[PDB]
Amino acid sequence: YRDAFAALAAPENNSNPYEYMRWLREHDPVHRSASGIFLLSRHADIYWALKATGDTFRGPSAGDLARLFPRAAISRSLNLLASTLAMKEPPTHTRLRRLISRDFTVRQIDSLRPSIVQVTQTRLGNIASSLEKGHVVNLHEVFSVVLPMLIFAELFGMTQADIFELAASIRTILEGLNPHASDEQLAASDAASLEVERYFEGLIEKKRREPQSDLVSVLVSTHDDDDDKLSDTELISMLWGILLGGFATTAAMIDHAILDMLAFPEQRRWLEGDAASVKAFIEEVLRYDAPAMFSSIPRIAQYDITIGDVTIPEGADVRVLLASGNRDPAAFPDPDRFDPSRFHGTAPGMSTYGHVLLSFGHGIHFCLGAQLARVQLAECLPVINARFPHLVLAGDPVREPSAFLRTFRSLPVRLDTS
Ligand code: HEM
Ligand SMILES: C=C1C[C@@]23CC[C@H]4[C@@](C)(CCC[C@@]4(C)C(=O)O)[C@@H]2CC[C@@H]1C3
Repeated sequence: YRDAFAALAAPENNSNPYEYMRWLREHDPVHRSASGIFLLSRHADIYWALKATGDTFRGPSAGDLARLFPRAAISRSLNLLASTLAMKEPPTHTRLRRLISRDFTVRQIDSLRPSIVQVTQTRLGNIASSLEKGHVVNLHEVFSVVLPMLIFAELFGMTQADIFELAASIRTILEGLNPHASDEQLAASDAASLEVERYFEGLIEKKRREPQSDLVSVLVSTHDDDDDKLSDTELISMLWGILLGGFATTAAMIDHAILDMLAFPEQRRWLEGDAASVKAFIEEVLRYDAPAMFSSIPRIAQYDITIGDVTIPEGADVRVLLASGNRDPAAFPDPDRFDPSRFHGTAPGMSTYGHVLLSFGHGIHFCLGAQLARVQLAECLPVINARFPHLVLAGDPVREPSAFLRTFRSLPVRLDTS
């Protein structure tokens, strides 16, 4: 193909991109795309680049943005991205993360468990009704996206109406946030972000009118109290960005977890065990299918960086192929074997041999929602396993095409009565 970004976006590799990634890792581990964007596919390089973000790598400066992203000036989505905390280093990053971190702590995620349980039981009850009638159910549409959408809305300060009203817009924006995005895709993303901006403009007034115990209300109060703690552009970027991160990747992990259950029935037993056993299954789900193969966030080299025979020049945009690092045999031996024991009894995300899964990133931009995602999976997956021992696929799952995300359009299932 033209470059690795073209290969990953190609239909031929949409079903199982990991053979291409194995090819890339083995033949061009420090890949230089046609546009000059680099892509690291080895776990060791990826881990280094993530951990070294702060000095060796930084988010784009104003100069970098104009140089590397000449459209950013006429792209609503790129300009919104430029002011998210994922593009920043301390002290700016510290200030912005400090404003949102409380809502995502272990303690605050615990407070969401009653809602997670109630949504899980409510939706699975309706789903069990249809399945028992012999119906085919699109589990992605009626559960996988529904649970994280509703839980995120409660945390964030959105009504259930708003989040369903924007799911379509959110997914079109997401697809525009990658180098290979077509002019058509980026235009639609820009239009959808103005819509999202329109919604938040209204939501902002509502939460200024009636503050409540949600994230949007605290950001607005922090901004309204003092926009040098959170500027106008930082506020809208934060609202936009957290919405983009708030459920799509979590739903993808629920989808992939269900497929793992069906594909590896001998490993479903892990979901019947104690908390540590359930968590271990979910960590292996996260290693096996990172929902973002690489991250939309650019990392700009602050030095000329020589890696083996390849030199990344100062100022170059470097991306990290998280999904390839997760299946890099140097970090995870026999990497295509699905085995929850890799993460059983260890620190979250850490293998028994001391190698981290990369699906949540690492370093200063380590995923803020990691506990939120893990806990939703930990609550719902054992209930799904116990309720449908005879779940089977009813046709092939339909993936949503994308250059970098691993989401689904459908996960059709039925009950096997035999
Ligand atoms: C399975 C689910 C999820 C996955 C796989 C995932 C993935 C990631 C990745 C790879 C990064 C690092 C990006 C980079 O360093 O270039 C990240 C950061 C982040 N994620 Fe998650 N995410 C998930 C769920 C969530 C949720 C539910 C939220 C809710 C708000 C969220 C919010 C964020 C934020 C705000 C950051 C930026 C943190 C910072 O820059 O300090 N994510 N995520
Ligand atoms: C506030 C924010 C939430 C954030 C988390 C990470 C997430 C994005 C970048 C959207 C695309 C997928 C993913 C996983 C990525 O890193 O590619 C999202 C939007 C902007 C920033 C970073």
